[PDB]
Formats: sequence, structure tokens, C-alpha cells
Amino acid sequence: ATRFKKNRKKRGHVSAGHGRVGKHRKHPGGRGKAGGLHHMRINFDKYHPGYFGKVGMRHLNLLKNRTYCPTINVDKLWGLLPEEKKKEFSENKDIAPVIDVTRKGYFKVLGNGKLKHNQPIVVKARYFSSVAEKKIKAVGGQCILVA
Amino acid sequence: GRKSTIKPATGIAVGFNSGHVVTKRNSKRKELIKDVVREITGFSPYEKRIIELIKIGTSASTKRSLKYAKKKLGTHKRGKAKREEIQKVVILQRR
Amino acid sequence: VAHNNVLPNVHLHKWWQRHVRVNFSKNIKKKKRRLLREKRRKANGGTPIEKLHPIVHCPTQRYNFRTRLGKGFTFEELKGAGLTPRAAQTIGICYDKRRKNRSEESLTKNVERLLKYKNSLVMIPLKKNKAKKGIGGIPADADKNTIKEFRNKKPLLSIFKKEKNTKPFYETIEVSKIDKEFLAYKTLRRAKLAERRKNRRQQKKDIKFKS
Amino acid sequence: GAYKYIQEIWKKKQSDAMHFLLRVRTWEYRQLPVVHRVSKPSRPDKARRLGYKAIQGFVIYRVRVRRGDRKKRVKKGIVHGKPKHQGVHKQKSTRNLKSVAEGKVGKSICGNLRVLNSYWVGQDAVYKYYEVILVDPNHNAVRNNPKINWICNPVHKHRELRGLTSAGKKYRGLRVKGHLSAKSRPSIRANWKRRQLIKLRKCR
Amino acid sequence: PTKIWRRWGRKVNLKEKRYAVCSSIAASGVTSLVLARGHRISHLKEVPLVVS
RNA sequence: ACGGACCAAGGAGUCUAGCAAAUGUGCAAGUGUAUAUGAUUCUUUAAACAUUUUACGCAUAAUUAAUG
RNA sequence: UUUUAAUUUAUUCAUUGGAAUUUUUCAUGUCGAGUCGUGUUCUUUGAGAUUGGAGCACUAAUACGUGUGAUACAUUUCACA
RNA sequence: GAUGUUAGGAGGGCAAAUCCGCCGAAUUUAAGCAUAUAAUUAAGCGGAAGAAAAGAAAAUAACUAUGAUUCCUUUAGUAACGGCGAGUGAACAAGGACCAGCUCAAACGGUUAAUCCUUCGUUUGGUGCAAACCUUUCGACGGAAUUGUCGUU
Repeated sequence: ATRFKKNRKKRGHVSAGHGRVGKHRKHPGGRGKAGGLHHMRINFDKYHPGYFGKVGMRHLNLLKNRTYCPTINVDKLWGLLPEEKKKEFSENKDIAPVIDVTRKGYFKVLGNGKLKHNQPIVVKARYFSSVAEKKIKAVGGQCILVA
Repeated sequence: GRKSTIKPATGIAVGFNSGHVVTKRNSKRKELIKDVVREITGFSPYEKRIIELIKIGTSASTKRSLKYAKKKLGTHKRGKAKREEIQKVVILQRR
Repeated sequence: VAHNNVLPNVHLHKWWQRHVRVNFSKNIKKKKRRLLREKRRKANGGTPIEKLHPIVHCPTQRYNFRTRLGKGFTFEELKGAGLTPRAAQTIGICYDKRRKNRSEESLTKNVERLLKYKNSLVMIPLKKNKAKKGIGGIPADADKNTIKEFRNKKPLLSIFKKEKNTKPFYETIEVSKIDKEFLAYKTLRRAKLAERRKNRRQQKKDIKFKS
Repeated sequence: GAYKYIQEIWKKKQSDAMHFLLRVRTWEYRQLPVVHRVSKPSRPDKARRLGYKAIQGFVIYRVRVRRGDRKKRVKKGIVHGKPKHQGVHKQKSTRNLKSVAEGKVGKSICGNLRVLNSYWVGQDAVYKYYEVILVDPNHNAVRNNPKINWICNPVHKHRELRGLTSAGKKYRGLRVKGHLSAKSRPSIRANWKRRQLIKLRKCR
Repeated sequence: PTKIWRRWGRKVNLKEKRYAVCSSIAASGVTSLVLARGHRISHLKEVPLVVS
């Protein structure tokens, strides 16, 4: 789309929109992130506050596979399984769904949200938040620890 | 963390012996060559030095022998092994 | 730099035009590979060009639950199928000497997959109506009639693919059998707290058993 | 079983017998020319433990190599350049002296033969000595051998100059696998090219 | 200088491509659009004509 | 004050990477089918078409040097 | 024209050697040395009380060993080669 | 050891886009500049193939574990390196292409080198018009080899 470019509409305007006094020189402020702490310091401090310096210790080789764990919050367990099965677990008070969250692909169960009152539900996960446990037990369910 | 060879893993994801709960499952020539080669070669000069340091037979002497073997051989375990085997030969020749 | 932008990060400070390359030939290469493997399976005369691979569990905690095709069956599972590695590598069985069967489940499941492949095999005689009983666990050669009637049948390639796992992430239990006394968070915290000292105990157990 | 005893004796190098033997042999090698053919391997056990065999086309050459590092090739110690590059004395060559030794004989002196390996033999203050095993790829005794004849086909010309001998594999970082090498594996330059080469797809 | 690494092709969303194909079929299904496209179909009995 | 003797033709904000904003479009707690495979597609076609009911990116949760 | 699949047919007599697995006993064998390694110097690396290489000095153990497990140590488990 | 216009052979040079070793800058960036960057690049020297090189774990992981090498997608502009400035920057797992494993040394074989080469002969059949070519195992001779060839694993 080179015919939509703004330069085309400055075709006979001498300065090409880049100014008559200041001109368009090449790197008049330095290259890349050159002037940080010196003459681009205001830009750096105004838009990237904590840029300079270092904090914390070093993790030499990380291996993110070790600590990878996705989280599902407590208000999505009932939405994990289909609607007619929600209905069928709802009207019947003698059965509860057992959801292996790990199989859907989450490792930890977090506690944000609201479970349905007096609706037991059993959840299997590798990790649980304490509030997630409290809510699951409060609705009459149980948290099963799995690996 | 450490596992256990028996007593299968608990289904817990964190801690000792964790994980899924699958069901686990489980001299006549060398020393002869050593003797002949020892008879024809002997001991290297630093071996002799360590031997005499051991023969001195004091706590300071054996500490010095460990230091000297460690310096001569590099690393600590190599020096410790050398001093220990030299002690063995010193006893075996002292009998 | 100016205005509110992410700080530039471009790693183009070297001579990059020399290293730029663009894959104008992706689909051409796809067609060529497909033609080559089609010609291979046409040349080898009805014998499938795929080789049987075991199914193994992916490493690390991230891919613990998933299985995939591994490289080669092990000696133990080949023996359980009654098949020496030397003879198995001549009937499209992959074998590697590095894997070890750390669990009875893996052993049994790979053995039964091997047996399924074995009984699905129909051997072609080495010498044109000189059928023999085989060797090293290789099945006995089929006869002329069964070869004739089976060569025109569609060759199943399902056993070559990684097996699809059932999806029972939904279960139903009676409300009566829910353990209301369990404390998963407490058990997690306690296990993490106690891990160090139980490593101690196992260390000492190993020391004691060493003698 | 004689080779085992020879190996264990040569494992000492500081015993009286071995010290005297090395001293006299290195004295002989000092007077002998820089690179010269020898009738038989001076260390039969080590030679045969390397690729050496006792059939017709196999040859052993003894070669001296000067010790120390070679100093920078700049005319006097001038170096017109940044201070990071002014150094001329402590420049350590990437090729080892063993590789240099096998090159000294395989480059042009015996260009018909192919370098197989080389071993130790002796040292002194100013020279390191080596013996290089060479194979004639035009002798039928090696051509017809089902083994060893892999060296006959022309993809193994001047292995010592391509860094394909054991010394070359050592100084190329190919003697260590895993995370301790990582980059060297397909060759260092090839790996660098792969790592920093950018791939663009036609349809983005 | 023109370089071979220009963005020659484009990536089109599969859903958008399917939407476009469906819409093209629908448009082919009405007489006025087929007529306005340029075809001389004044003697066709119906625009979504189908033959045995 | 500098350039311009004259005429013709050529002659200069582009290409790629990466980010954002804006707007249009599709789908939406999902979205993109990557590499690759299949398939009576093989002038065009190096494009189009497709993907046996947890690949990967981004998003869906933040915070802390960090055990978490 | 090239090759390369399926298809067609092989039958009698003979001894010569070899191979795989399975029964019953021995003996736990071998396993790459101026090499590994360590120190130091230079270089190289994302590799950081040193990633690899090289020079010099020192210079090993023998499978119960020795090498990795990305922070230098000592005592020691474990895993993997 | 020498020496041989002894017999039979090999190397040398050209060519380089891809490939393998060595050697090796500075321009440039840091708005100066010296570490850093440019770059393990350009230039220089040497060496191969239709591919080369790598390659059959002294590997990774820490899991329910994987299993030679290479390459693609990704991990990831991440862990990390850095006047911690400018800048630089991997690996494991995962999805795919392809898929192949092996032999020396060492062990064992001495009522017997059971090995190998050179030269000179013999036939076993075949496609060629021819020129030539493919198969062939019985030797004999001269040597090499026990300072170790071959067989077994």
C-alpha cells in the first residue's frame, strides 16, 4: 500500500514534512538507547521508571518445566463440564461431579469466585489454594490431592 | 527431592517420595599384574616422599602428607586416596 | 528514543542480510517428501514403511500425564513378547538399548502393544513358497493363499500411531462417600515442611543399608 | 597379555627404569631429523590400541614439535589496534601440539598416506615428540580389508588438516557432550550460523 | 534495491476465508448480483441453476 | 549571501524485523492451526482445500529477591 | 530405453558349515595414561570463586572406579553415563 | 638406516555457492572513549564432497521419566553475560522431518597364522557387432606377519 503513504502527499513540499529549520539528520540524538541517564533521562524516568540497576538473586539455569503450573479459579469448575451435565448434577442431591482439573490442563486451583450454595463437588488437582479448599468444603465438596 | 526404592510414592505432588503411584520394579590376575609391575617399576619420587612422611607417623606428619599428596595430585579426593593407599602399603611392608 | 514506547531491543547490529533466508519452497518440499515416501512404500512391495515404536511417558512434571511415541522397545519388553532385538529389527520393530522399564505398567502396556503388532503381522516367505516356522520370535511364514487374500486388503496403520487416551476428566460419586475431614492445603504445607528431615532419614537408611 | 604389562609400565613414567628409558630415547630423537620414518611402532601397545594394525599399508612416522606458544605474527610488537589486542606473547594457539605434529608430516611430506592417529613417545624442554600412524589408501592389503578400508575413499583426505583426527576432535570441543559443549556439536561455525540465521516464511 | 525478503504472501484467518467462501456462494445464488457481475443470464430460468 | 549558461532523460522517507496507538474485519474466555501431514490438486497449483473428541504463542491472576 | 514391484514353478538326492533362542555347570573377566584431572596464563563462551580450547607445571584411580547433576569448600547419600 | 631412471603406485594444480580446520582486524555503536560492540565477522593460509560436518551418551532430567546425530516450530529475546551502560544471549522438556546401527582395542582360540598381499597360471557361466565388461575357485611362486593377521564376543 505504497500509494497510501504519508510521504506521497508531501511530494512537492521541499522538506518532506521533516522541517525547514531542524532538518532530518541521521541519528541526531544517538543510536538505540544511547542517551539514557544523560540526555534521554527524562524519557527513561517518565516512561520506564525502574529500568536501571538490578535487584534479586540469580537463578543460574531456570528449567521452567519444573515450576510450570497453570491455575484455574474456583468459579470455573462448574463451567468446565457441559450444561446438561450441570443440570443433571444440579437437580440430583445424591451425586456430585468429580473433576480432574489436571486432565483439563490446570495444576493449581485458586479461590476467586463463588461456588453454588449446597452443591457438592469433588476436585482433583496437584495444588490447592487454602481459600479454594475452604470454599470447596463449604459447599459440601472435597479436594483430592493428585500427582 | 529424595525418593524411596520401596514403599511406593504417595499420590502427593510435593514432598519426600512424591509423584504418581506406579508399581516400581528392581581376583587372581589384576593383582598379579600389580605385583610384577610394582616389582619392576617401584615408587615415584612423590610416592617415596609420602611414604617417608607416613613412616614418621605423627598427626602433624600425616596432615602434611595429606597436604603434599593433595598438592602433587590436584583435587582433595585424589590426594586422600593416594595417602590412604600409601598407608596401606606402609602397614603391609611394616608387618 | 521518544514518547511512550517499549525500549528497542532489535538484535540486528550484525550483517544480517547474509543470514536472511525465506522459504519460498515450503509446499514444493512438502510435495517432494510426499512423493519420495510414496515411492518408497511402492517400492518395498506392500510392506509398510512405518516402524513400530513404543509409547512412553513424557519427562518432567509439565508433561507427566501425556504419552508419545518413543524410540524403540526395550530388551525386557521384547523378551516379554518373545522377540530378540536382532530379529525384531528385521520386521519393523524399533529397539533401543538405553530405555529401562522402571514400572510394571509401562512394561505390560508396551508388551501387549508388541503382541498386538505381532499377531497382526503376516509374514511373506523368504524363498517364494518355502514357508518356514521363523526364528528369534518372528512368526511363521504365511501360505500362498492367505498372502494372496491379504495383500488386497487395506493395511492398517493404526498401531503405528500414538494411542488416543480416554478422556474421563468427569466422574460421578455418591455424596455419601465424600471425605469431609480431609485437609489438602494442610497436607501440602506439612509435606513441604517435612521434606528436609525425611531426606535425612532416607540418607541414614541408605548409609545403614550400605553395611 | 604382554600388552597389559607394557601399558602398566608405561603408566609410570617416573620409575627409574621408565625415566632412564625415556631419557635415552628422547636423546636419540633429538638428534634424529625433525620428521622421519620409523620401521616399527616404538609403543606397539599404544599404537595398536589406537587404530594401528600390522598389515602392509601401515606406516609410522616420528615427528618433533617445538614447545611453547608461537607469539603473535605482527612485525615487532606494534599491533595497530585497540588495547584489547596489543598482546603478542601470551597468545595460545587453538590447535594442540599433537595436531600440529601430525600436520607436519601429513601436509605434504607423505601426501599419499592418510593420518589415522598419533601418540606420545617423549618430551623435553624444547621439543615434544610424537609418532603418527599413516595408512596407504592405495595398497590392496588395506583396500581389500573389510575393516580399515573406510580410510580409502576420498572423503578422508587430510584429516589432520580438517581437524578430523583424535587431536582435532579434542581441540574442537568434540570430546565433551551435553551442557558443557552445547554449541560446538555440529561444528562451531555451523552452529553459530544456525543460531544467528533468521528464517522468514513467505506468508508471514 | 528490491529484496527477495519482501512480504510477498499474507496469512489469512481460516474463519475469514471460510466466511468469504460462504458469502461468495450466497452471492452466486442471487440473480441481480450475477447479472451485475457481468454475465448474460437474462435467459436463465433461475440463478442457482443445477443440472443432472 | 550561496547554487543556477540552456534542453532532454534519470534523480531522493523506501524494505524488513520488532512494539504501540488508531481504524476496519473474524471469532470471543478464548484466539492463532506453527512445523508437518492428506488428497483422483498438480499449466495455472510456489495456491486453494483439509486436520480421529491436553503441541506452542498471547490472553485467561497477581505479587515477591526468594522458599513461594 | 532405465529399474522395480506384484505375479509364474519348482521337483528328487546328498554332506558341509553356521546362527537364534531354550535346558544343565563354570568366573566375574575386559573396558583406551603424560591421558583425565588440578594449578596458573591467554583466549573463547550466556556460563557467572571459569563454558570449551590452548601453553606450562604437577600428574591420577581401575569399575565399590571416575565423570556429570550450571556457586567455591569438607563429610556423605542418590541418579545418570 | 642408506642408495637405486629396479617393479607397481600415490601426492602436487585449477575450481568454491554450500562445507571443514587455522589465523585474524578495524571502520561502526556506546552520541566522547579505553572493557564491551563490530566479530569468534572481512581480509590471509590450508583441506574435501554431491553434499561436508555431526553422530550411537563419561547425555538429559529429577518425571508416571526420556534415549545417537542433523534440521524445522518452539522454548526465547528467556536463564544468563555486560563501564549491569550500549549491547549480547544459550540449554532441557514439547510438536515434527528423517530414522540405523556398528567395529577396533582389551577377552578367549597354539595337536599348530586358522591370516594378508604380489606375480604367474585354470575354469564357472553371461549380457557386447566389436571394443570391453560382469561372475568364477583350483592352485603354484615370492613375500608380509607371532614386535600379532584372522576367527568368537
